[PDB]
Amino acid sequence: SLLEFGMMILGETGKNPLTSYSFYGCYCGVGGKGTPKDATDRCCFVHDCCYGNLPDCSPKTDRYKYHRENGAIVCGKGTSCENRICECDRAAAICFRKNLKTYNYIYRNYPDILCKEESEKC
Amino acid sequence: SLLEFGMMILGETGKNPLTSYSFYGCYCGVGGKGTPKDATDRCCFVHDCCYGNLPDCSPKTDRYKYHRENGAIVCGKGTSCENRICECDRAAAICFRKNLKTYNYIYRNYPDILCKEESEKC
Repeated sequence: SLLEFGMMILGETGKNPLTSYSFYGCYCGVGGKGTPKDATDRCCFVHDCCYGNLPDCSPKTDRYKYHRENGAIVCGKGTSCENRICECDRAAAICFRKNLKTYNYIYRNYPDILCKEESEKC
Repeated sequence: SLLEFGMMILGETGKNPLTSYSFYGCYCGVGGKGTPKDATDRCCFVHDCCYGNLPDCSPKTDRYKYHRENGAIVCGKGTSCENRICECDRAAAICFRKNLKTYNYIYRNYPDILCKEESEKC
């Protein structure tokens, strides 16, 4: 669920997701459209796609367990939905971490009106 | 949404909600029933009630903003749903903080089969 996702982002990036990953670019936040602005933004696009591919599940609300093994996120053994939701979240948290090096504060609060390109298909 | 709720619990208690508040007692976790075991557990019962009183809203998934003023949680100015959802979450995070003094690890992983009393009404 989004509870686990927030904690995973914090744990993997060191950043509060509410201040770094909730109103960023065209995709990191509510209502994604247009072309992702950069690699971080593309992480959000891909995560949206990953959730959209699970119409048989409830990715935002289905709780799951995870832990770490040798510093890395390992999803718990849950239902098939929990497993797939957890892997979406894990991939995104890792993506954010790998792309910290090009994170740009200038894309915070980027207005959706300028996300004006034909929205990328998953 | 649950993303903000997790961050609020962490910020107010200092504890990871996934390890302290996700499988505790009869109510802190999935599927609440029976009598709350203690004050912390009752926080979870009350939060469940608070969400249940918002059938016109989507408390687990509707994102909202909050910040702090003089160290205390202040909900952002959002829709009426966002405002009410945020206040449910704020009350619960504060409740957990106020009741840290009686938190008991013995109630972690408490089995739902023993939450066997007629479930308390909101």
